Formats: sequence, C-alpha cells, structure tokens
Amino acid sequence: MNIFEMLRIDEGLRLKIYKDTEGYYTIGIGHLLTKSPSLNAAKSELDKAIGRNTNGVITKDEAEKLFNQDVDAAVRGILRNAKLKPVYDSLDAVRRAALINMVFQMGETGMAGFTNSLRMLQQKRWDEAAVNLAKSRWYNQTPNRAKRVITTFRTGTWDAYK
Ligand SMILES: [Cl-]
Ligand SMILES: [Cl-]
Repeated sequence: MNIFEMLRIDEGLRLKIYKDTEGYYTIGIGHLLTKSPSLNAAKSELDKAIGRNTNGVITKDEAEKLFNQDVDAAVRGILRNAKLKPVYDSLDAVRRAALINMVFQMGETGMAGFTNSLRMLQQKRWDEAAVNLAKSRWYNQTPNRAKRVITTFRTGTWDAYK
C-alpha cells in the first residue's frame, strides 16, 4: 500500500466528467476541474488540462497522468506550507500518506481549520487527535472516507484499507 493506491481507493476512477460529493465538476481520480456551475466551463478547463479537444471524456492513461501531477502537487504544497511542513516531517511514512490524502481532498486552504488536530498529531497523541479530527464538517459529510483516514492516523498502519 502507498499513497497512490490509497487515494485510488478513496476517489475512484471516472473517465467522463462527473459531479463530486460537493457537486463540483471533476474527472479522473478526484481531479477537480472547477467550482463553477457551468458544464461548459468544466469542459474548457478539461481541454486545457489534457491539451486536446476532449469532449468531456479522457482515457485511463490521461487520468493517471493527472493523478500523478495532482499527487505531486499536493506533496509540494505541504512542503511549502509553514503550518503543514513541520507536521509532515514529524510523521512516520504511513501517517504522512494520511496527511497527503486530506490535503488532496480538501486543499491546503481548508487545512487551516485543522490547526488543533495538527498540533495533536505533531505531539503524537494519536487517540486525542482522532477524536478531534472527527468533530469536523469533513467527517460529517464523508464519514466513511474520513473514518479510514482517521484510523490511519490513529494506528499508523494500513488496516482500514486492507
Ligand atoms: Cl492541470
Ligand atoms: Cl465517504
């Protein structure tokens, strides 16, 4: 198990534009195209991303390519973030994957409301952090996925995914 397999499980794979849990146009493995309500706008962002006229549909290869970029971007984003980096550097490899998944899902920006949890994670207070993580809109909206990530942070193993 690794970050890629883990997100592939959490996000699924779809080759035609779809709306995500928040109802925003997405494609591939969780690749957000835009928060705009315009499907047109969404097809335009997609062609721009793929570099071709796609007509709202991509191949598997293209989705994996977006996915690789997106994972990479998330990691770099973390390393560039003053509030996130220290946390990430303090974690073991499994837990680091858990932090990546969250960022990937939510954006660094939404990462700010998790300040207290982050501190607990840095202090290695696993159960406390697990409890604090669950009091969040994130948990209330996508409870099954949230449970898997939280378990991952709580145990430091991939059991929730196996
Ligand atoms: Cl892109
Ligand atoms: Cl879920």
